[PDB]
Parts: sequence; structure tokens; C-alpha cells
Amino acid sequence: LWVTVYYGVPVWKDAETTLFCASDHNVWATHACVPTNPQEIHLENVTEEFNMWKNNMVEQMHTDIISLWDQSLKPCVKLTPLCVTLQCTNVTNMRGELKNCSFNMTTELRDKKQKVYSLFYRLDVVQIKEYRLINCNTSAITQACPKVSFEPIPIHYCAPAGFAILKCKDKKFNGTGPCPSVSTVQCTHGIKPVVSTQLLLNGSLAEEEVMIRSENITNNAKNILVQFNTPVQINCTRPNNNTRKSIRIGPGQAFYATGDIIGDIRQAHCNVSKATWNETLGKVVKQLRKHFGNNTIIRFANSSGGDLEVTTHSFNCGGEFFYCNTSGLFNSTWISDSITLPCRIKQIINMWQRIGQAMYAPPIQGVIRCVSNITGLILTRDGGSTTETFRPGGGDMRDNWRSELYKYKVVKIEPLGVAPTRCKRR
Amino acid sequence: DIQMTQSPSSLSASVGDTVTITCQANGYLNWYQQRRGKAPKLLIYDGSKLERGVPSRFSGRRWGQEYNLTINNLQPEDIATYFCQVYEFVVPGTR
Amino acid sequence: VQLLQSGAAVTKPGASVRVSCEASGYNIRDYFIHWWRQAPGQGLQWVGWINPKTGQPNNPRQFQGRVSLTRHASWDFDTFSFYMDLKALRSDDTAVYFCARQRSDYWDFDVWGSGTQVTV
Amino acid sequence: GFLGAAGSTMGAASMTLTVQARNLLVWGIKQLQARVLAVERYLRDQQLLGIWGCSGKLICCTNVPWNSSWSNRNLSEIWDNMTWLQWDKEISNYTQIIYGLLEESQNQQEKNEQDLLA
Amino acid sequence: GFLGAAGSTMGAASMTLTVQARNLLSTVWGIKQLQARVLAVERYLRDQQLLGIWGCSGKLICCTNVPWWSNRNLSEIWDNMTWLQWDKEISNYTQIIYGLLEESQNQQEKNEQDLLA
Amino acid sequence: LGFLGAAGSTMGAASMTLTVQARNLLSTVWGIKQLQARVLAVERYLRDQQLLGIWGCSGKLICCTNVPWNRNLSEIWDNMTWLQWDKEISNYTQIIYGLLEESQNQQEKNEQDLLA
Ligand SMILES: *[C@@H]1O[C@H](CO)[C@@H](O[C@@H]2O[C@H](CO)[C@@H](O[C@@H]3O[C@H](CO)[C@@H](O)[C@H](O)[C@@H]3O)[C@H](O)[C@H]2NC(C)=O)[C@H](O)[C@H]1NC(C)=O
Ligand SMILES: *[C@@H]1O[C@H](CO)[C@@H](O[C@@H]2O[C@H](CO)[C@@H](O)[C@H](O)[C@H]2NC(C)=O)[C@H](O)[C@H]1NC(C)=O
Ligand SMILES: *[C@@H]1O[C@H](CO)[C@@H](O[C@@H]2O[C@H](CO)[C@@H](O)[C@H](O)[C@H]2NC(C)=O)[C@H](O)[C@H]1NC(C)=O
Ligand SMILES: *[C@@H]1O[C@H](CO)[C@@H](O[C@@H]2O[C@H](CO)[C@@H](O)[C@H](O)[C@H]2NC(C)=O)[C@H](O)[C@H]1NC(C)=O
Ligand SMILES: *[C@@H]1O[C@H](CO)[C@@H](O[C@@H]2O[C@H](CO)[C@@H](O)[C@H](O)[C@H]2NC(C)=O)[C@H](O)[C@H]1NC(C)=O
Ligand SMILES: *[C@@H]1O[C@H](CO)[C@@H](O[C@@H]2O[C@H](CO)[C@@H](O)[C@H](O)[C@H]2NC(C)=O)[C@H](O)[C@H]1NC(C)=O
Ligand SMILES: *[C@@H]1O[C@H](CO)[C@@H](O[C@@H]2O[C@H](CO)[C@@H](O)[C@H](O)[C@H]2NC(C)=O)[C@H](O)[C@H]1NC(C)=O
Ligand SMILES: *[C@@H]1O[C@H](CO)[C@@H](O)[C@H](O)[C@H]1NC(C)=O
Ligand SMILES: *[C@@H]1O[C@H](CO)[C@@H](O)[C@H](O)[C@H]1NC(C)=O
Ligand SMILES: *[C@@H]1O[C@H](CO)[C@@H](O)[C@H](O)[C@H]1NC(C)=O
Ligand SMILES: *[C@@H]1O[C@H](CO)[C@@H](O)[C@H](O)[C@H]1NC(C)=O
Ligand SMILES: *[C@@H]1O[C@H](CO)[C@@H](O)[C@H](O)[C@H]1NC(C)=O
Ligand SMILES: *[C@@H]1O[C@H](CO)[C@@H](O)[C@H](O)[C@H]1NC(C)=O
Ligand SMILES: *[C@@H]1O[C@H](CO)[C@@H](O)[C@H](O)[C@H]1NC(C)=O
Ligand SMILES: *[C@@H]1O[C@H](CO)[C@@H](O)[C@H](O)[C@H]1NC(C)=O
Ligand SMILES: *[C@@H]1O[C@H](CO)[C@@H](O)[C@H](O)[C@H]1NC(C)=O
Repeated sequence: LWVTVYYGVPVWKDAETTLFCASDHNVWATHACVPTNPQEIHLENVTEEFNMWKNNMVEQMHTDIISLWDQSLKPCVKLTPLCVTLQCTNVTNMRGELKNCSFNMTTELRDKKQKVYSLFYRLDVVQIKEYRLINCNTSAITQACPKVSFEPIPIHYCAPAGFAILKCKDKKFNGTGPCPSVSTVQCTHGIKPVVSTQLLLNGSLAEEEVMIRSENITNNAKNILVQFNTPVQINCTRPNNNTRKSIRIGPGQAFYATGDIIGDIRQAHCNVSKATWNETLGKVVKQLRKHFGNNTIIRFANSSGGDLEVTTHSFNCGGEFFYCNTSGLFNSTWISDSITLPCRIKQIINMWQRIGQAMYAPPIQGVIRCVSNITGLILTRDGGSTTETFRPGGGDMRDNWRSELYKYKVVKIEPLGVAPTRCKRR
Repeated sequence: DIQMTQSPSSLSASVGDTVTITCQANGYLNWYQQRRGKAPKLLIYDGSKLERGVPSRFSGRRWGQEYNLTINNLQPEDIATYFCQVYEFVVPGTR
Repeated sequence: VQLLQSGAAVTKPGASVRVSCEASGYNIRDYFIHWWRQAPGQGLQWVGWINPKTGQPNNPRQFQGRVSLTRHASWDFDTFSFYMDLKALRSDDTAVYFCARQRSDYWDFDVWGSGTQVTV
Repeated sequence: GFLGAAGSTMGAASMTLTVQARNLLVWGIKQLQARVLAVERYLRDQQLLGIWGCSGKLICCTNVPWNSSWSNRNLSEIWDNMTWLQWDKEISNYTQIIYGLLEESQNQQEKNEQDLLA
Repeated sequence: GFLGAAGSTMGAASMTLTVQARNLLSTVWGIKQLQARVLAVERYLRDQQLLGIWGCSGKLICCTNVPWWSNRNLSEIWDNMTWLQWDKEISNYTQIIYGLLEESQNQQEKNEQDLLA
Repeated sequence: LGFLGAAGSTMGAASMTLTVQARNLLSTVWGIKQLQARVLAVERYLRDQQLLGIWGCSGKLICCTNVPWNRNLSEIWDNMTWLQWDKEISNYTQIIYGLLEESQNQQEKNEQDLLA
């Protein structure tokens, strides 16, 4: 008949764009984030085809977190007079974990030098009784700049004008596929940028039950993501009572060493409840049996091997970096009181899987304690198989971020349409 | 589970004829031709697409759960052992 | 893209053998490395992969507790060395060992190693 | 609200165009880029709207004849049963030539006629 | 000149709209000017869109349908009061009108023509 | 036949290809250099559109005005090009713009307002 033009029709297309930060003295620079009740609109009669393994939000979040990490280490002290020949002895005469290492150092005047000491961990020094820092042959050290805090705070990811973020409200939702309950939103909820390898902490819980999501479960080279419907409380502690001592290494440059420890030297550790973990493992086995035979045997085991970052549950509690031995949890074999996990502490950190640059971490005085809620798991399956066995695994932060952005997606609005109508222009 | 078989066993194709090696499997399948006392080489990947650097005569086709590779204008140098691997499961192959 | 291999090794029963590959020609950290072994007059047998970025291996139930996979990068991350250790040589461990590069999710190994003869 | 009538049919989604029409307008460059991109996209859409003689109107009628080759369905069904998203894919192939026809046939010749007869 | 009719009455200040209308568009120092340019463009575009949705495109004086808070007489309003006093007085009642024009009054009128033709 | 393809053609023949010229107006090192161009093009386009809007000719490629004027139209539209026209008449364009701004548009608004 005739063609007519409509401006402002509801139509969207898949696209990728830069999303900015809205968030209600911090590493993630939330002061630059714009201030953020947000409205959410329900869409009926609609089924959007979602995919969580190929969305661009995770890549942009990864590069933005890396950029925020990098730009917050520029102003603060560059510790590269500390690559000298240390002389270390035992702290007491658990044994051999701490060392008293003395060395020479520079001072405010170029022609003068001083002799100082500090308490180092066994994981930060390498023997040449003369030791040296672990990474003076591979990278340079910059201090962690005590004026900032490492505590994560929620961050939103909001879209520009002309774009929208679709959400899936299906409770029992698989990683990929249609969502019969799509809604729209300007931007997401608060996401805490927490770093961990084997257990997910301070995350978002499932609504209905435990969910299993992997890109292709038949391929053993891809990890399995497990989400709990109820959290598992875990208490981590650092019994030692440290004292921090400040050392001047130049004009306006300060190095924060460790004076000593008051009282007794005790091992840092984390506690989990046995019965709740047993129930959680039973639920996980019941859900895992759906992707295999109904009579197959399930097993769990210690990590196979690798670096210290992937073989141990790694995180930070209040500014100290914990690596915890988790081989007491995955100890089971399923056929159809508390648990204490010894931990170790490290200060020289190679973060984001980069081998070029490293970071220090000043000692924090007082006793440190954390209470956190385990929400998820990352697993791998041994190939060559009944009797499927699963090991803990991790090391890639995109798996950490993907467990939060599995329901969101970004779309672009196209407000032009042409339609047949009987009207004729004058 | 993954079940995959390669029935033809040994063949007796002659020079200048067309040969076909068939197999059945589920999942991604790849064809390798190994000469005696040498490392394997990839001919066709995903069971339909041929890697760059192999002559265009080698062609493999998939239908349902049955795959097979056909070679036409056979040359004397093509007397090797041909086998198909899904993910981590391999069969002895055909010679 | 070129890999390398070590010479043939002869070891007594109840000993340990070490086989090394070396990949110099490409971005090593972005592709897995797989190991295979072939018995005389038999098809290929799967040995597990190793992730170059983190080093975590994955071995089947047959080789659990007997095989170790490690990698050691060098300065500037230009070359890599991938090792394979076998703990207790048995009567029927004789085979030829290859190292392969998985290009993508299809599990298609375009580049293979020269091979090593292991005899007890 | 925004995109509220996404699931509704074409007939009931034509009364809510204003809702979408008035919502079209490190951490320092990611805001400036978005702010300029929105303006560029809005100006491009408005330019294409204007050069067809439809500037300032949400629903404009055009004197470009519509043949059955591009698409053919009953007018009762199109506006009563199917959705805008469903229609977008069906006619997506022939949009460019329709825009080309709207370019000069709708307005340019009529512009010359108005110039002569004024 | 620019803003010169400020003290004049709304009757005599409505004849110079154009002179105020022109001036809407018109490394530390290299970043404080691009921000100003983008901000000016954005504000002008938002005002233009607001005018256009109500049915007023390229018109400095419009007439619209909604009836008409105030109790003053027309002569009183346009005889002695200035624009700024009116703006300060009636800042509360603007939001009612803004959504009233765009939502229904124009949106209805955009349909009957389509129905008529 | 294309962008600026009637540059040498006579004004009468050039006036038929308005749309091809009108369409192309809108659309680290070389990271800010592209942004500068992106802002500049939008600014220029908006300025030209504002000038058209003030005169009452918004959204019109061939507008008619109410401002009256040798130079018979027969020689102008048949024997000259737009470039020579520009070189000859660029002197008076400011006074023509000034007349167009308020002599014929704001007045028309006054009569339209007072009529209803
Ligand atoms: C997961 O979230 C919980 C939220 O409770 C985190 O626990 C909290 O950790 C912070 C950081 O140490 C604690 O703040 C500290 O409190 C002490 C005592 O008031 C104060 O002296 C310090 O200056 C600091 O403000 C906070 O108390 C603690 N919350 C609880 C209930 O204990 C936990 O760290 C998070 N886990 C991870 C891995 O991020
Ligand atoms: C760690 O040691 C410090 C001493 O350096 C303790 O600090 C004292 O705490 C008590 C308890 O409130 C106060 O009354 C004192 O004034 C504190 N300062 C002193 C004694 O100089 C601290 O309590 C110790 N930590 C723990 C967990 O006991
Ligand atoms: C974590 O679990 C350990 C082990 O049960 C707790 O350590 C016990 O603490 C009580 C109170 O001081 C002692 O009487 C027990 O002897 C300790 N257990 C052992 C094995 O020595 C610890 O209190 C728990 N909570 C934490 C660390 O916050
Ligand atoms: C981990 O720490 C939490 C918090 O200190 C412990 O929760 C306490 O549980 C007891 C009973 O078991 C309650 O009487 C306390 O009131 C709880 N604390 C608070 C602050 O409410 C928990 O028991 C600890 N151990 C775990 C979770 O294994
Ligand atoms: C896997 O479990 C084994 C044992 O349960 C752990 O291996 C032990 O490692 C210590 C470290 O020196 C050795 O002294 C023991 O002899 C080992 N056990 C055996 C049985 O040989 C191993 O730590 C666990 N995996 C991880 C990643 O921790
Ligand atoms: C992680 O924890 C496990 C369990 O405690 C450790 O395995 C024990 O290691 C000691 C080390 O000599 C052995 O004596 C024990 O026999 C091992 N336990 C079992 C059940 O075999 C393991 O060593 C820890 N990992 C590390 C790196 O210390
Ligand atoms: C894992 O990968 C395999 C192989 O790429 C997928 O197998 C395909 O499955 C679809 C639907 O079942 C079939 O139409 C294809 O013919 C299969 N491809 C083959 C046999 O080569 C499998 O679907 C993937 N797993 C998931 C969960 O997507
Ligand atoms: C589409 O949504 C509307 C609004 O809720 C509803 O009335 C209608 O029944 C829906 N369509 C179908 C086919 O259910
Ligand atoms: C110090 O620690 C080392 C390492 O455990 C130990 O061998 C030595 O006996 C200790 N005592 C000394 C060196 O006096
Ligand atoms: C510090 O330097 C002096 C140089 O006189 C040297 O004798 C001493 O051993 C050094 N101290 C340490 C801990 O290396
Ligand atoms: C978990 O609990 C069940 C039932 O109480 C028990 O049969 C099972 O042995 C427990 N698991 C472990 C590892 O003890
Ligand atoms: C569990 O761990 C303990 C010690 O960590 C070990 O002795 C035991 O063999 C493991 N397996 C069980 C109890 O099935
Ligand atoms: C688990 O801990 C987090 C943070 O400490 C808290 O927000 C959450 O409410 C806790 N879980 C439950 C069930 O309360
Ligand atoms: C071999 O070729 C086809 C593929 O073209 C394969 O599907 C089928 O199994 C075989 N066909 C015959 C005729 O053997
Ligand atoms: C640095 O020294 C350590 C300790 O000997 C060594 O393991 C590491 O390989 C060295 N770095 C490089 C790049 O070789
Ligand atoms: C200022 O007010 C006086 C008093 O009515 C008036 O005569 C004069 O014109 C006003 N000035 C302007 C610029 O409007």
C-alpha cells in the first residue's frame, strides 16, 4: 500500500560498548565513579537468547580492574634499593617459617649508609647463610602504599544513552539458551571485586538449588562452576601480634619493616563447620550425578599440582595474603566438630598472572580475623574415563568475574521502522 | 560417554583408484595420517575442513553419526596409516 | 612454530625417566601442551595436558601417582621447556612419547614432536 | 517504562513511542566517549529522519508505493498478532533500497514542484 | 544586546528572543575547553529535543492545547511582571506541564492524521 | 556523479543534487586526533542547522523567504557556477543574513501569534 516511518519503536540488536561506573583512599578509585533507587522494568511475551561464555562485559571488567590496580601504584614508593645480599637467622631457638634478616641500606644523605633488619617470611627469600629477595632477578618491587585499603566495595556497570542491559530472571537457568523471563535495566547490582582461586567468597547465592555450568562438560579441559543455594561460613585468623617499624631510605621515602612479635608465635588458620560442608557436598554430588550415569561413583581429591596460587585457596584478609591448604575438604568418595585448614602468609605478590612487575605489602600490626561466606566452587575433572573424580582448580580471574555476570547482557536500541499502511502523504 | 569405532581395518586399494575410510563417533573428530617411524600429521580437522598445506584431493564428509574420508587419484606416497581421534580416544587405524 | 625433543633413553626397571620438549616459535602461554605415548604395534595412548600459564596438570587414572608434568619458562618468556617424569618403570612401559600443541577446542594437534624411544 | 511494550504487538506498541524517544540522550575517558557517541548516533538518526521530509514527526506518511516483493501479509494480521522484533528480521534485507527510494522520490521532486508552484 | 531585555516586561522582552537564541552554540587548558564544548552541545540538543517532542520544531513562539497555577489577569501578567519573577514564582508547576504536552496531547494528534489520511 | 560531482556544472543542474552533498556533512596519537574531528564535525553541522532554523527554513533544502532584492536571472542560472557566484556575492552575505534573521521571521511569528 504505502510505506510509513516510525521513530521510537522497541527494537534492540546485539552490540558491545563501554560501560561506566556508578558506585554509592581505595584501590578501585570509586571516587571517580558517578553517584548512583534504580528502576527495573519487566518485559513480557519475550524470550531472549542468552550466552555467558561469549559476552564482552567480563573482558572489559578484567581490563578495567587491571587498569585500576596499575594506576594506584604509581605515586607510591619504588623499593629497588632492597635487592642486596641479606643475612638471615632463625627467629626463635612452624619452625623456620619466620626469619630475622639484616642488611645494609641507604639514607637521606648519599654518602652515608645504615644497617637495618626486618622479619621476613620463608616464602619471600631465596638462598644465594646469605639470602636475597625471591624476585630480584625477574622483576622490580613497588610498595603497597599503606594509605589505601584493599577491601572490595560494590561497583555497578552502567550503559550509555541509547543502550540497555537485559537481565534473566529464570531461577533454574543454564549457562546458555533462551530465558523466558527477560527484563530490562539501566545497569547491574553491586559487584564486589574479590580475588580467589578455588573457593568463591562474598558472592551471590543461588535461589532454587545448586547449579552446574561449564562451556562443554564433555571436554575435560574446561572448568566446572558450582553455585551454592546456602553459604558456608569460614573463619580465618592470624594469631600473631606484629609491630611495624618505619625506616627512612631517602628524601621523603619510607620503608615499613617489622619490629617483632609480642607473645607467642602461632599458626594462621581457617575454620569450617563439618556438618554443613557434608550437606553441601551431598547436594553437589546429587546435582553432579545428573550429567552422568545414575549409578556412577563420585570422588573428590587434593589439587594435582602447579603453582602456589592454584594448589591452595588464596585470598587476602585485611591486607595480609593467605594461601591455605584445602586438602582436608575434598577428602571424600560417594556411592549411590570443625575442620581446620593450615595457612601460610606471603608479602611479595605477583598479581594478575604477570611476570614483569611485582608488589610488596607492608606489615599490619595487631591480630587479624575474617568471617566470610563461601558461595561457590571451581572444579576440574580427570579425563580418560565410571568413578569420575574432581579436583579443585582456578587461577584465571575471568572465571571469578563470570560467576556474577552470567545473567546480564548489553543491547543497542534502533528506533527506526518502516511499515505498510494505507495512509498517503498529501 | 564417548563410543567410537573404525570398522574398515585393512584395505587393498590400488594405485590410481579412490579409497574411503569410514568410522562412527560422537563429538569432534579429526583425521591423522602417520607414516611408519614418523610423527603423525593432521590432514582434516573437525572431520570436514582440511588444514592448509595438504592437497585438495583429500576430502572428508560427515553425515549423522557416520564420518568418512575419501581420497581420489591415489599416489604411491599415500601408503600410510589413517586414524581418527575424538577428544582423547584413538583407535589403531587402517593401513 | 617448532617444538623439540630429547634423545632415546634406556633405564633399568624401578627407575625414573625424564623426557623434555621445547617450544620456541610462538606465543607459548596461550596454548596447551599434551603428551601421548604409542606402544609398539598399537594405537596412540593419551597422557594428560599441562596449562603453561599456571602449570596445573591433569592425568588419567592409569597414570595417577606415577607421572609428573612441569614447565619452566625462561627470561623474557621467549622459550619454554616442558618435562615429563615417570616414577616407577614397569615391564610394559616401553613406548614412543610425543608432545603436541592443541590449537583450539576441537583438540586438533597440528604440531607434534620428533618422538623418544623409552625402553626398560 | 523503557522498552515496556517490547512484547506487545505492533498495534499496541505505536502509542508508546515517546517513552523511547525521550531516553536517547580511566572512568574519565569511558564517560566522554559515551557522551559523544550518544550525540553522534542521535544526530545521524535525526538527519536520516529529516532528509525524508519527516523531521519533527514521530509517525509520518510517505507517498512511496509498496510492492509485494519486499513482503506480503494481511494488514489485519500484521498489526494485531505479530511483534516489532518479529517484523524487524523479516524486512531487514530490503531496508537500504527503501531508504534510497525515500531519499529522492519522497521529498526532492516534491520540493522542486513546491518551488515552481510557489 | 545579549540579555539586554532583562529588566523589561515580558511584553517587551519577547521581541528579542533571537539575540539570546544565537549564543547557545557560539594540557590543562586543552581539557577544560573540550568539556565546555561537549557540555554546550549536549544542553542545546536536550533543549531542542524537548521542544521537538511537544510539536515545536524551529519555532520561537508556539501555541498548544492544554488549558490553564495562577489567578492573575493577562494584562497584569504581561504589563508589569518580568520573566525572571515569573520563573521564580512558578518553578513548582512546570513539571506538571512538561509531561502533559509530550505524553498525550501531541501523541494523540499524531494519530488522527494517520487515521484521517 | 557523486560527492561534489556537480562542482563544475551550472547552478540549475547543480541544484538537483542537494542530497548527495547534504548527506556527507555529518559522517595516544590518533586517539585524541580522531576525537577532535568528531567534535568539530558535530559542532559545524549544528551551527549550520541553527542558522537554518532561525530563518524559518528548518528541514528544507530549497527554502523561500520574504526579503526582496542588474544581474538578470537568465545569465545567473544558465551561464554561471556556484563558485563564481560565491566570489562575486560574498561581500553582502552578512547584511543578507542579518535581514533574514529578524526582518521576516520574528515578524511572521508576531502576526501568527496575534492572528490566533
Ligand atoms: C567478605 O566480607 C566480609 C564482610 O563482613 C569481610 O569481613 C570484614 O573484613 C573487614 C576487613 O578486615 C573488617 O573490617 C575491619 O574491622 C576491624 C574491627 O572493627 C577494624 O579494626 C579494621 O580497621 C577493619 O575495619 C570487618 O570487620 C569484617 N567483617 C566482619 C563481620 O568480620 C571479609 O573480609 C570478606 N572476605 C574477603 C575475602 O574479602
Ligand atoms: C597486641 O599487643 C598490643 C601491645 O603492643 C596490645 O595493645 C594493648 O591492648 C590492651 C587491651 O585493650 C590495652 O589496654 C593497651 O593499652 C594496649 N597497648 C599497650 C599495652 O601498649 C594488644 O591488645 C595486643 N593484641 C591482642 C589481641 O591482645
Ligand atoms: C578454630 O578451630 C580451632 C580448633 O578447634 C579453635 O582452637 C581451639 O580454641 C580453644 C579456645 O582457646 C582451645 O580450648 C582449643 O584447644 C583450640 N583447639 C585446638 C585444637 O587447639 C579455634 O578457637 C577456632 N576459632 C578460631 C581460630 O577463630
Ligand atoms: C565463626 O565466627 C562466627 C562469628 O564470631 C561464629 O558465630 C557465633 O556462633 C555462636 C554459636 O556457635 C553464637 O553464640 C555467636 O553469637 C556467633 N557470633 C556472632 C558474632 O553472632 C561461629 O561460631 C564461628 N565458627 C564457625 C562459623 O565455624
Ligand atoms: C595430595 O595429597 C598428598 C597426601 O595426601 C599430599 O602429598 C604429601 O606432600 C607432603 C609434602 O612434603 C609429603 O611429605 C607427603 O609424603 C605427601 N603425601 C604422600 C602420601 O606422599 C599433597 O600435598 C596433596 N596435594 C596438595 C596439592 O596438597
Ligand atoms: C596439605 O595438607 C595435607 C594434609 O594435612 C598434607 O599431607 C600430609 O603431609 C605431611 C607432611 O610430612 C605427611 O606427614 C602426612 O602424612 C600427609 N597427610 C596424609 C593424609 O598423607 C600436605 O603435606 C599439605 N601440603 C603441603 C604443601 O604442606
Ligand atoms: C560439545 O562439543 C560437541 C562437539 O563440538 C557438541 O556436539 C554437537 O552437538 C550438537 C547438538 O547435540 C550436534 O548437532 C552436533 O552434530 C554435535 N557435533 C558433533 C557431533 O561433532 C556438543 O553439543 C557440545 N556440548 C554442548 C553442551 O554444547
Ligand atoms: C502479552 O502481554 C500482554 C500484557 O501483559 C498480555 O495482555 C498478553 O496476553 C500477552 N500475550 C500473550 C500471547 O499472552
Ligand atoms: C636455623 O634453622 C635451620 C633451618 O631449619 C636449621 O637447620 C638450623 O639448625 C637452625 N639453627 C641454627 C642455624 O642455629
Ligand atoms: C654491611 O656492609 C658492611 C661493609 O663494611 C659489611 O661489612 C657488612 O657485612 C654488611 N652487612 C650485611 C648484613 O651484609
Ligand atoms: C557425610 O554424611 C553422611 C551421612 O551422615 C555420611 O554417610 C558420610 O560418610 C559423610 N561424609 C564424610 C566424608 O564423612
Ligand atoms: C582424609 O584425610 C586424612 C588426613 O588428612 C587421611 O588420613 C585420610 O586417609 C583421608 N581420607 C579418608 C578419611 O577417607
Ligand atoms: C554471608 O556473608 C555476607 C558478607 O559477610 C553477607 O552479606 C550474607 O548475608 C551472609 N549470608 C547470609 C545467609 O546472611
Ligand atoms: C561415506 O561417505 C558419506 C559422506 O559423504 C558418509 O556419510 C557415508 O557413511 C559413506 N557413504 C557410502 C556410500 O559409503
Ligand atoms: C630467579 O632465581 C630463582 C631462584 O634460583 C630461579 O628459580 C628463577 O628461575 C630465576 N629466574 C629466572 C628468570 O631464571
Ligand atoms: C526600566 O524601567 C523604567 C520604568 O518603567 C522604564 O522606563 C525603562 O524602559 C526600563 N528599562 C529597560 C531597559 O527596560
